[PDB]
Amino acid sequence: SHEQFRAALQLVVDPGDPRSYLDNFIKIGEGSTGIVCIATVRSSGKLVAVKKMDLRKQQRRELLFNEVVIMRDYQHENVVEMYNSYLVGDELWVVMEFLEGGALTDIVTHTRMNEEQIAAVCLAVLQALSVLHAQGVIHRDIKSDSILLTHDGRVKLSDFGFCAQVSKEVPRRKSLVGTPYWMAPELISRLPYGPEVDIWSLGIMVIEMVDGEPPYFNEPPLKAMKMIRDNLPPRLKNLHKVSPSLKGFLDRLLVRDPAQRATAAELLKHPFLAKAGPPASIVPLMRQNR
Ligand SMILES: CCn1c(=O)c(-c2ccc(Cl)cc2Cl)cc2cnc(Nc3ccc(N4CCNCC4)c(F)c3)nc21
Repeated sequence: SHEQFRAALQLVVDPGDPRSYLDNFIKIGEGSTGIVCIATVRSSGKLVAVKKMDLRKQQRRELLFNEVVIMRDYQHENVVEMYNSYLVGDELWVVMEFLEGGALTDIVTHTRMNEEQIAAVCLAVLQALSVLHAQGVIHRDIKSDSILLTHDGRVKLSDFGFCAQVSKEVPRRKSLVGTPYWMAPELISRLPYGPEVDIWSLGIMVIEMVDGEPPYFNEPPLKAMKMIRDNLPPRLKNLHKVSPSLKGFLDRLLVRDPAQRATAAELLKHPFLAKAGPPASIVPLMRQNR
């Protein structure tokens, strides 16, 4: 049953105990699939992040493979770097880069962002999504919560628990996964869907950065989901705070027809993204700076 998973892991993971070089573990967080900790590296004095998870008590064990097997070795400035993974008892530990700035979701709830800062975030996420989409990877869970910030103000994509690899021969997936408010129409349709569901989800994230919340966030998840499927492209509640430039950009992401919805490739050219400021424009927005 479970020790078949254990055995496959032992192919992948680096062997040996990461306690041979890691200590002063401290809990950051948790999102059901495991606990997450900060730990110090003895040899060098640096901090890392460590996701730990017991193999037996995982329920969508399938997904546990997807982060490790996909995320292992993708080189990208705007993606969260995995260092190693280890088998430690009946537990998988994954060691990652530690982003000091935390999630963007902390920022969008408390403050409102200007367009320079919005453009930067979008730029970073589109750079990363273009490559991931250039190698078959649909993230399938884009939202402010899965964006992390360095102290420099750099933006990196993470939280690949739900990602899926896709190819020339089977170019779509069926599986109903994601966060409701952020899921595309076709995904709730139970239709086959491609790497464009990232783009809709991104659009919903822009509405997060401008409004503070996504559409229908008052509703229950089941209500909101028919609403996104059935009804029109949702709209910015604060349309008046927003450029015609950004408004255009946004109208090319929230296309309900998937066919004519735009692409990381395409969107990387748009005039909206030339407003993007450097990493330093983002710093002030953080909790140490607020
Ligand atoms: C659970 C978050 N998390 C991960 O899950 C992972 C991760 C994801 C998938 C895998 Cl396979 C392994 C890991 Cl290791 C990496 C990670 C790296 N850096 C950070 N930085 C960080 C800094 C401060 C805060 N907060 C400030 C204010 N209030 C809430 C606490 C914060 F939420 C986050 N978080 C990561």
